[PDB]
Amino acid sequence: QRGGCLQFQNLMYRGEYLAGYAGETVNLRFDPRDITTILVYRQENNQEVFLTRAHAQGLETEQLALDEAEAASRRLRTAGKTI
Amino acid sequence: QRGGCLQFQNLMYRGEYLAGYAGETVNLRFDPRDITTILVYRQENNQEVFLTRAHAQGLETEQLALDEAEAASRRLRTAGKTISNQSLLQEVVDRDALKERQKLEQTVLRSAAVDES
Amino acid sequence: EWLQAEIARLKGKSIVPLQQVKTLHDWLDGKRKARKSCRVVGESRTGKTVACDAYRYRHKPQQEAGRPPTVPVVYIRPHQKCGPKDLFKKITEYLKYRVTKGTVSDFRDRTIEVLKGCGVEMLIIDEADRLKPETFADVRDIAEDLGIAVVLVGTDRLDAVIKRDEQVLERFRAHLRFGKLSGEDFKNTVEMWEQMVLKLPVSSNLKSKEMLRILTSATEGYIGRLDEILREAAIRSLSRGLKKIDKAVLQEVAKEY
Amino acid sequence: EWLQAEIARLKGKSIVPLQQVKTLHDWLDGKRKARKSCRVVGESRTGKTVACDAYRYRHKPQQEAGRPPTVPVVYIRPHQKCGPKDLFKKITEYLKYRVTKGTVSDFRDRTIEVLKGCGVEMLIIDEADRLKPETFADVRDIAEDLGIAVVLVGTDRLDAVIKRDEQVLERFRAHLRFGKLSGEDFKNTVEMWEQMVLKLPVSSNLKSKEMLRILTSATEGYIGRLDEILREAAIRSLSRGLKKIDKAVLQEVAKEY
Amino acid sequence: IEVWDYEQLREEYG
Amino acid sequence: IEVWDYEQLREEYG
DNA sequence: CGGCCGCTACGTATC
Ligand SMILES: Nc1ncnc2c1ncn2[C@@H]1O[C@H](COP(=O)(O)OP(=O)(O)OP(=O)(O)O)[C@@H](O)[C@H]1O
Ligand SMILES: Nc1ncnc2c1ncn2[C@@H]1O[C@H](COP(=O)(O)OP(=O)(O)OP(=O)(O)O)[C@@H](O)[C@H]1O
Ligand SMILES: [Mg+2]
Repeated sequence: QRGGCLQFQNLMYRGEYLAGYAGETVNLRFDPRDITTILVYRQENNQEVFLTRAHAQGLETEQLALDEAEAASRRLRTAGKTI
Repeated sequence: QRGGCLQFQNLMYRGEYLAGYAGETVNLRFDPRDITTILVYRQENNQEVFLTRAHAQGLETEQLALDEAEAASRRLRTAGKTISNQSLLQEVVDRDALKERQKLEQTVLRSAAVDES
Repeated sequence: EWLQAEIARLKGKSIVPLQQVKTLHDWLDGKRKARKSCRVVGESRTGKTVACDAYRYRHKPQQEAGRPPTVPVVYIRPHQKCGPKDLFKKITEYLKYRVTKGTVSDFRDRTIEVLKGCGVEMLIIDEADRLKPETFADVRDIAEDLGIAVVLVGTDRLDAVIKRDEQVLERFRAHLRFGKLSGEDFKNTVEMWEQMVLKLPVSSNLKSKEMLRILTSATEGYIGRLDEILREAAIRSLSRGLKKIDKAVLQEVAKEY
Repeated sequence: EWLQAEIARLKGKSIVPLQQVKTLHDWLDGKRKARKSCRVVGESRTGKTVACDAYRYRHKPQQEAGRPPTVPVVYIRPHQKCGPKDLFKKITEYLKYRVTKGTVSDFRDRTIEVLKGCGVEMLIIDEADRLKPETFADVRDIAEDLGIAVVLVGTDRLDAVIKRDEQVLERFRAHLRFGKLSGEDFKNTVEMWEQMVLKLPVSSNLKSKEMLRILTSATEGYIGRLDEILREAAIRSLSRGLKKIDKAVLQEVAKEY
Repeated sequence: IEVWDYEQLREEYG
Repeated sequence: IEVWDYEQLREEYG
């Protein structure tokens, strides 16, 4: 997105080079045990290459499994609060 | 209670002589298939004596089974709405009109009980 | 023809005093004095609009001299996906001024001028959820800047939209809720439809237990179905030549649902 | 009419010296003397705008015979989808200049001139998230070029908007958060409204445990609900002739929330 | 009680 | 301790 | 301010 953001499982991520690629599609590669950091890959000459590591803004020192982020998101949507 | 009242599984009941006995203790006989009406007995000379057929006020035209009043009360508690005879009926008639295996089973079981009548 | 006179009466519309209408008019008089914003919520056939129209027909515009009309209560209804210019345009027209070509800031500056001078105390917005999300900025702005109470009317979906924004959800937190008819209240209301709206040649006795069972299953307690079922039944009764409604003819109408 | 005088008074507004307001003014003096740009954030009923009006209404404009005014602090509030021209238009009008028709660069040049002419030290932008994304280029420019502390006021959505531009995020990084009342602080504050705001003829004892349960469940700790609940209960109870607020009448007002 | 014709309220309204 | 009327603050302003 | 009395909620047992 604009300003290098990615959105994934309601978390918003930013990283060291992403803003230069705004509008492109990247392959996020992630670990379901801890989604606070994601590896971002892109395709060049039909060859996938590594781009950068993207970190969920403001929670870089925490940890979250994908199941915790998904279950908490349902509680927020049910409660009617913003995410 | 004063005003000739009995309150029971959230439902409130009124009875033909019951205002004569506010503050007293009564033995209530009821049907789990139909709790709209309560038979009221009291202790006198250390024996039960019949008193009256109390009725859920404003539900005299209506029939509630105990598991319906119970399911409506659970839903009503969790919905955060007030306790009253209609309020409980309102929390029945939507869940009635709108299925879950227990309600589907109950419908076939009911159809057998209808054929018993 | 005596029959034709009465058929023209039944297809019409009327406002009957009822406990819900009377409650709302007491509550909105409390809000109009206090200048507090609020909202009215409830299911779609409960009669929130007719209850608000009866409040617009109280508090009539006071005309004087050659001054603009003094309008205490403004009631508008937005079109689908209503923008910021569409809201001002309707406010300006309802107050009887002509809108001309300009830009957004002009509709806004002009709306605040006609809201001033001309004596507005309350603005009622029906179907509030047709508003585009940004327009709420202009609705809050008016409510805070001018001593004008704003009332938002709508269904449960309105709250689903409102909860998406804290800024709005907090100005409009107070609410009144419209419910459904039951028990003695549904039974008593059926007599008012018979003795004040229908006025059939002889009495159908709709408060009788068998007619109430038919009506209860048909209407589900909604006043917007009671008004509909009984006109449909009374038109069918009169055009077939009956002096009243009966069990089978009312079941023919109710079977259409 | 003693009643009608209290109904005319109580529907009004006041500013109370509270800890959250005294804290903001000590902080904003720090940012104004140091010329550092920053943001104030927190939930929508914490009273951030009253705390900023209490700042603007201290630090009054200074007048020198025939000079333009020396204005230490500017508070503006943008309209929805505010563009570069609308920001410059409002800053120019607030310093008491009429804005004449021109291109965006005419408004920019005149705004820079009046900010530097009126000696402005701090610019406070309320509801900052009404700004269109490009306008922050002009807000960064005002703060880079002139010795002005820009203060952005908003709620938690403002951060979701600031975080979409690295240039804004790394400048507006310093911040103060407005929080909710609790414990002794909510308890002590209820007494300040009873004795400094409501002015009822006998003590209502609102800080008692049987009354704090009612008020706690109603207000959630928001100062903007506390003032609203306690004005509405005072207006209502005086129109019934009591010299107080009591358990049942307060539970009537709280049952609307 | 009085019951209002809906088109009459429209004709009487300002 | 002092409390302020919002409208008095407006009246006292520049 | 403190005490008494209906409707829910947790713990235990058995087919
Ligand atoms: N007091 C009343 N007297 C006569 N008819 C009434 C009264 N109140 C409601 N009705 C009728 O009930 C029906 C419901 O229409 P109405 O617009 O009042 O419903 P509503 O709940 O406002 O609907 P929506 O939520 O879709 O706007 C209409 O036919 C209306 O004429
Ligand atoms: N310090 C205070 N003294 C007196 N009354 C206050 C104070 N703070 C808030 N209030 C009252 O509570 C209301 C809170 O609304 P306010 O505009 O202060 O909140 P806000 O944080 O600016 O809201 P938002 O972020 O949604 O714009 C005020 O309008 C006023 O009635
Ligand atoms: Mg504000």
